[PDB]
Amino acid sequence: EIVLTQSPGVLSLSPGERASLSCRASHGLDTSHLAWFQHKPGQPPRLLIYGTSSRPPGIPDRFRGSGSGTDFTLTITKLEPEDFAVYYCQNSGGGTPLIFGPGTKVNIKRTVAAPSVFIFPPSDEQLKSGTASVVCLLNNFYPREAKVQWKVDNALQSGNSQESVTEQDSKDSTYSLSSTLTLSKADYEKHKVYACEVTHQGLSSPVTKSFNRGEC
Amino acid sequence: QVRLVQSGGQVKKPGASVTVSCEADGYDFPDYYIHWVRQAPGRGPEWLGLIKVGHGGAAIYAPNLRGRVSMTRDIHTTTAYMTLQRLTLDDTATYYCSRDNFGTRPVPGRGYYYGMDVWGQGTTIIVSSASTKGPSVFPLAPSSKSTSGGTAALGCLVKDYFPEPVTVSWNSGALTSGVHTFPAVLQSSGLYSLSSVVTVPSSSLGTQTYICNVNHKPSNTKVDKRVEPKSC
Repeated sequence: EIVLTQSPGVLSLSPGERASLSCRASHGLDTSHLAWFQHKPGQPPRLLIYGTSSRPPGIPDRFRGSGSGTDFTLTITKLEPEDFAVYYCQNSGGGTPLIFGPGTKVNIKRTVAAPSVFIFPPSDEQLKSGTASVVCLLNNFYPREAKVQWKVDNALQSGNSQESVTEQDSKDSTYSLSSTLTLSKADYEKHKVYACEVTHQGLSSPVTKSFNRGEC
Repeated sequence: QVRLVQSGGQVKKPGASVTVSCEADGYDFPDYYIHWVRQAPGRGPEWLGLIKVGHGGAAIYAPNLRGRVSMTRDIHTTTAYMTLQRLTLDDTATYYCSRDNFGTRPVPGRGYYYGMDVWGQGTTIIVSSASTKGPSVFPLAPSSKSTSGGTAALGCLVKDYFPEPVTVSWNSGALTSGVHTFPAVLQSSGLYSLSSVVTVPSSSLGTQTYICNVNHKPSNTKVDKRVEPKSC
């Protein structure tokens, strides 16, 4: 089975800059059998390059494909706003299965921004349901990588939280993230301190936001 | 008007079967193979198989789904199909068809090339035991634990609905600055949940009303939830 690797994992660049994307194969490929695709979330993949270096009709010539053997490159000569997307190389034939590489995401570069962190207790209304949701909001930060830890009366929580992250903001190029801790009402009422500890490179040290159950 | 048009999205029970169609328009159907590809939440695209349209119509399948997938074409109706049986939760994904010369024909100026150049719009298949259910919308109230000096955060927790999607606005669309509506998560219960938040000036909490407008068309549920500061 062919294995494809893509580097960088992510690229962070400004509109107007050149992008160089790497695709390496575990065994040599015919140039006829290496393709590149663009993908944006929720939209069909788009063929950029086939046969290592050929553009299908309609593809702008700022997209250039090169390479041979085990080493392939997709160049974007000058990034346009629409080019911030995920790019996949693909072993496109002539046998099967056809393999997509792991992808390189090209993000909009901006300065590092620490998250503003907010914590929300469950509403009294929800507690009537028998379940308590505690929400931790990490707002307007960059880059996307962030760590959230939950502690309840200083016990680290495991398996009872879920995270969601926004796409890069159109105006300020930041991300936001939510982490939601789910507890039974019974467990929520048995404990006092609810803490969300956040680690991000914009912070000199991790930040903890907390509340005590029952306090205004 | 070269295009591939797929059938609509479907919710299916675990163990059921589903057939997705892919109708070809605007080109000579027998001149291109058809592939099926899917992309599941949080994963990259996965090739599932191809149909040898124009070369006898046999299918080749990827090993992961082999034994419970069937792919066929109908030359007369220029349509291709994928049928996936014994559906599991892990089959929840968007399914795409694509056309491809796949090295079969001598395209003038391009040769016996390989390249999936035209794609269908996608078909979302949700595999779930859940019944249609509207959300319970809870306030994420602004407090001191959600205030950054002159800024406060507030929101709505839109919990326990099925299937996707909900839409959320604030103050009937009049409030857009600082709004973040998060992608939904699938809970262990099988129901979806999301939050929508907004940052506003702390000083505005006593004078400006904040209402999240939530619409869940699948269950004919509409919610307009007022979010007010914590009672002190």
